Amino acid sequence: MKYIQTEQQIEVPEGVTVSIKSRIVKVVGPRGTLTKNLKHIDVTFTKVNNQLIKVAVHNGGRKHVAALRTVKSLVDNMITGVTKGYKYKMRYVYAHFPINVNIVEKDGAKFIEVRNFLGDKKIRNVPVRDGVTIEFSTNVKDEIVLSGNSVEDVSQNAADLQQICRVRNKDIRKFLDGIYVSHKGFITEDL
Amino acid sequence: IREKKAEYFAKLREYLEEYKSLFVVGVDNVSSQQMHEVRKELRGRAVVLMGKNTMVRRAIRGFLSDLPDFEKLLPFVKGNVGFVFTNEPLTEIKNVIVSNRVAAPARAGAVAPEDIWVRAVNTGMEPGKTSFFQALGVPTKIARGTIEIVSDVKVVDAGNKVGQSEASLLNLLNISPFTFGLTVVQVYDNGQVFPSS
Amino acid sequence: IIEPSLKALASKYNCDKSVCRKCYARLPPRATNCRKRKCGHTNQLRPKKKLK
Amino acid sequence: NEVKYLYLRAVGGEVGASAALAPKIGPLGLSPKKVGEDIAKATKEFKGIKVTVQLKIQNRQAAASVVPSASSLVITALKEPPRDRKKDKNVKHSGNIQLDEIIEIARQMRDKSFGRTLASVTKEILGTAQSVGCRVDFKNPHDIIEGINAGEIEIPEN
RNA sequence: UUCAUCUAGACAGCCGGACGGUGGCCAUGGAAGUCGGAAUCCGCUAAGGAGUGUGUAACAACUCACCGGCCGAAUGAACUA
Ligand SMILES: [Mg+2]
Ligand SMILES: [Zn+2]
Repeated sequence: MKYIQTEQQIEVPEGVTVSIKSRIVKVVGPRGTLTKNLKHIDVTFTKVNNQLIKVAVHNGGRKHVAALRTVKSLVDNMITGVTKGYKYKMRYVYAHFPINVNIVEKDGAKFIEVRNFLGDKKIRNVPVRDGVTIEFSTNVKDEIVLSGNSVEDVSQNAADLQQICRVRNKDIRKFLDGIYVSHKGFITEDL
Repeated sequence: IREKKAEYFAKLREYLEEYKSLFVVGVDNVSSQQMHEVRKELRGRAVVLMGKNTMVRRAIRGFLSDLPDFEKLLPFVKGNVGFVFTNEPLTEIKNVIVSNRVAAPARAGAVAPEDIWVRAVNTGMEPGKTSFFQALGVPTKIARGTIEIVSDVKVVDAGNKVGQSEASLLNLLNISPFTFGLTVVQVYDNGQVFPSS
Repeated sequence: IIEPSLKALASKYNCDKSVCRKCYARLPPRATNCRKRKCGHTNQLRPKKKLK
Repeated sequence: NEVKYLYLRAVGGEVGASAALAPKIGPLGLSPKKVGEDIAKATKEFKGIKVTVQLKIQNRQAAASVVPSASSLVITALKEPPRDRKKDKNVKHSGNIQLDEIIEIARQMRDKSFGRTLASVTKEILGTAQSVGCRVDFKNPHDIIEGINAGEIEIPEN
C-alpha cells in the first residue's frame, strides 16, 4: 500500500539528552550513556520540543512501518535504560542437585560459574557482558540478579545463563532443573 | 442492541424519577453471589440498576434536558458503580447495603493486604490434611488425633500474592484474609448528592 | 522435589509450549502459525503434551 | 458445643452408601447403615429420589430431617410410584404434575428460594421440572412458563 | 468479495465477578457443568453455558464463554486470486 507517512513518538524525560546523528543514537541519562546504530532501517528522526523525538517513515511498506515501531521501541528502551535501568531476576530450579552459582575471574573477565547442575562434573562458564552487574540476592533463595543500562545486554546475559543450563537426553518436562528468568523489570523502584 | 440499550435507558428514566434516593455503591470486588444476597435483602425496598458507566453517563446527560438536577451524578460515574434506586428511609436502606461485609477467603494469587499469621491452636482437621502444613513448612504435630500447629508462623506477608498452596491451606483452616461488600461512595437524594452516609 | 512456584516457572519454559504438527518445532503457547519455513508456517499446531 | 453442618446426598428411601459413609460420617461416630435407615425414614417423602438430608451433627446425633431440594421435590410431585430401578433401570419419569403441586413446592421453598416473588419461586420450580423433562397440567414446562409470565395462570404471592 | 462490531466506547491488553434453583434427569461401583444419552429452562439479572477447558476415584478448586473497571478509533470473520 505504501503509506505516505508513518510516525512514532519518543518521549524524553528531563535528565536525558538524545544526540542523533545520521542514524547513530547516543542517549545520555543519570545512569550513563547508551549508543545504538540504526543505519539499517532507513528512518528519519526529528526533534520537536526537546522532550519529544518524532521518528518517521515516508512512502513505507508494511515491513518498513513495522520496523518504524521497532525503532521507537528500541530508543524507548535506551531511554529507560539510562533513567531506570534494567534488572532481570533468575531463579535456580532443581529437584535433587543444588546448583552452585558464583562469580569468578579469568584474566579479568568476570565469568559466572555453574557447578553441580544436575550433578554434572562439568563446570559451566558464562562471561559477564560489559555493563552488566551480577548480584546474588539475599532474602530470596537461589536468586541471581543482572542489572545494567542496556536491556539487550542484560537479557542476553540472562539468556546465556539460562541456555547453558539446558537438560540433555532427559524428559525436560520432568527434569525441570535450570536457571530461569523469573522477573524482568527496572533497577529503580516504581519509576 | 440499540433496542436493548433504549429499554435500559427507559428503565433508567423511570427509576430516577420515581426512586429519587439512589445510592452510588461500589461493586468493585463484590461477588455476584453477595450482590444477589443484598438484593434479596432489599427486595421490595431498593431496586439495583447496575449498568456500565459509559451508557449510564450518556443516558443521564440526555435526560438532563428535562431533569438537569442529575448533572452532578455524572462526574461520580466512574469505576464499578451501581445505582441502588429507592425511596424508603435513607438510613435503613444504606445500612442494609453497606452492613453485609462477607469475609472473602484466600483465593489463589490474591494480593495480601496484611501480615497474615497462622496460629498455634488445635486445627482439628484429619491427619491426612497434614500434607498442606508440611508443604508450607508449618510446624505441627498430631494432638487428640488431629493436626495441631505447635508454634505461630507467618504464612503469607504483605505484598506477595497468596500462592496456590498458601491459599489452599488458608481456606482449609478457615482463615479468610479478605472482606468484600457493597460499599456506597455517595448518595443522591431529594435532588442532591452528598457523602455516602 | 521442586516447590510449586519454581516448578511453574520452569514449566513456563519447558512445558507450556506449542508443537507444530508438521515439523515438531517448539512454539510459543499462544502461537497461531509455526515460525519455521520448512513447514510453510502452518497453522497446524497442538499443545505440547503435559507430563503425567 | 458440636454444631457440625455436614450432610450428603443419599438416594430417597435408600441406605446411605456404605462406601460414601465410610470416610465421611463413619469417622464421626455414626454407623453408615444407621444413617441410611434414618435418611430413608426422613426421605419417605422423596422415595427413590436423591435429596440432601441436611444431617445436623448435634453432639453425636444423626439428624435425618431432610432439607427439601427443588428438583427432588419435582420428581416426587411426579407422584410416579417410587422409582424401581431394581426391575428396569432407565425408568421413565414424566409424572404429570398438576400445577397446584408445583405451587405447593414453591410455597415449601420460598423461605430459602432466591425467587423474589411467589411467581419467581414457582417459575424456577417449573424450570427444574423442565430439567427433569416432565410435564405439568398436560403442557410443556417452558410454555406454561410463558403463560405464567404472560398473565393467565398467576401466583398469589404473599 | 461478503457478512459483522464500533465515540450510545470496536478488538487487543491489565484487574473484578462468573451466582441461585442445582449433585437438573438418566446410564455407572462412583460421574455433582465438564468419559457418556436426552433435555438446551429460567430468578438475580450489566452477566453467567445444566456448560469452554484444567484438575477430582467422586468432591472440592482454578478456567473460559457472559458482564464489568481503565485506555480511547477503527476492528473482526469467512472467503477470492
Ligand atoms: Mg531416556
Ligand atoms: Zn512447523
